[PDB]
Amino acid sequence: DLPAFWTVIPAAGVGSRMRADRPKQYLDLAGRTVIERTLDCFLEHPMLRGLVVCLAEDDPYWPGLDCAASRHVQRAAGGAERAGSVLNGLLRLLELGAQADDWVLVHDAARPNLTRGDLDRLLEELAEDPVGGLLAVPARDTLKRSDRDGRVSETIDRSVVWLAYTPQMFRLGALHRALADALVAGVAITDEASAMEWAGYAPKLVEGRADNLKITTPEDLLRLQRSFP
Amino acid sequence: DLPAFWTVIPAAGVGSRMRADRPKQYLDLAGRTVIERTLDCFLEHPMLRGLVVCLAEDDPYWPGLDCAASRHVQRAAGGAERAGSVLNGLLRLLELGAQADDWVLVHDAARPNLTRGDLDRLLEELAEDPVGGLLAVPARDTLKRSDRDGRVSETIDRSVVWLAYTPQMFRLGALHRALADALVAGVAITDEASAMEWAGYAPKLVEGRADNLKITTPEDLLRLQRSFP
Ligand SMILES: COC(=O)C[C@H]1c2cccnc2C(=O)N1C
Ligand SMILES: COC(=O)C[C@H]1c2cccnc2C(=O)N1C
Repeated sequence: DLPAFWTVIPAAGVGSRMRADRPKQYLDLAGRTVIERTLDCFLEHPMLRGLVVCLAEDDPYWPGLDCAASRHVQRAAGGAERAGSVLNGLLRLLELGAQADDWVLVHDAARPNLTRGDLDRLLEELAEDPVGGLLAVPARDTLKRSDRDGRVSETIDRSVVWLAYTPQMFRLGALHRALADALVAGVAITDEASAMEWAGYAPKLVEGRADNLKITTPEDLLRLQRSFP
Repeated sequence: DLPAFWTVIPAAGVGSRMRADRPKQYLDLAGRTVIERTLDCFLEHPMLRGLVVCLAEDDPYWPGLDCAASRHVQRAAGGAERAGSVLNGLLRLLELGAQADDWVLVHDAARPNLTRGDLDRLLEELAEDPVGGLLAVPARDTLKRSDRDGRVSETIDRSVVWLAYTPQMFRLGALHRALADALVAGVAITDEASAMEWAGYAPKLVEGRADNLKITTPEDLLRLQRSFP
């Protein structure tokens, strides 16, 4: 009994001009764009109520993709920052019949290697949580704290340190209020969990796979080019 | 005026039996083993006084490599843990004429992408430092601290968090005493910097390139397979 959920993929900030240095979400990953493979991670899930991609209105790459003509993929307008784009995605879900108590998953457009196991694991562990949570991976590299002169002040106990991944799973109404209030407050919002944390909540960490990586350099594609199929 | 230095490559812990799942230092990286490309990062440096690789006495892969028959590559016996193997490397340097005040660089055998720029940068910034230091990279992923129930207690300020890389550069005599004393003390030694930290010193962080990665999975090879030449 996995819970029903909506999905928001923030994918705005793309200029109106096509560039040789393409946005990472439109790079080729074994014959398909990154973002097309990212949507593949959700679109077939039986509990998906609907998916919204947040895009710049003048995105020049999106209208060429198959998913741009799919009724299973809704569209929302990008914001001034990622939080505002996520916010617009929430508003789009509200037009599509979403309820304040419905679960929403926000996921990076450049994380195309999300396995069904991780997705279902996140869904089952948080289904009856009062706030929600996020996929995350234990820190494996040795972590040093820097003093003001650039010298090691301490080696951080990485046994309690987790790298924050996506999807991040929260209730629609609460995430809507956290994001909206944190924006007007001037909070430096990174991910959705950072907004819930500012609003006073403690998101649950759900352990995922480390190879659910975000494509931040074209070099990161090379790690994934043998991961499909 | 870059300082003269010795190099220690800890590369022991290899069983006597060849295995299909080879040690990472013996995997192929564009036609050469990882460790052969790692040695390439130091062997031609004009200020290198000598290089010691720490190896299991019964290492079945090493005698097949070109560098196993190179007079420019010295050999030391592996220890019970990495620290002990590094320690044995220091003892080998002392037999080769090394002085207590000589700089020593310890580097991971599975970091074959160390560029000459990083190496020279480390050498010039620490040449007149009282203790030494290490290459390191700023943390770029969002970092969450976990409470005892697996919920986020805080988002760590990653502006002060650095991932510890190699080489790590310290004086021979001091590193010898730190490692020896920390072993008998029972300290959980990770890298050489962790031993200097326990001995009371604050290593200087020197910023390096992020793609000086350690090969921990065969997937990590894919990121580097286009990096040579
Ligand atoms: C430089 O591009 C980004 O940072 C992308 C980011 C962004 C910026 C501004 C508005 N919306 C967004 C959005 O959805 N993102 C995923
Ligand atoms: C599982 O292999 C390792 O952890 C490798 C490690 C090690 C272990 C035991 C003794 N010496 C060493 C050494 O030099 N290392 C680099």
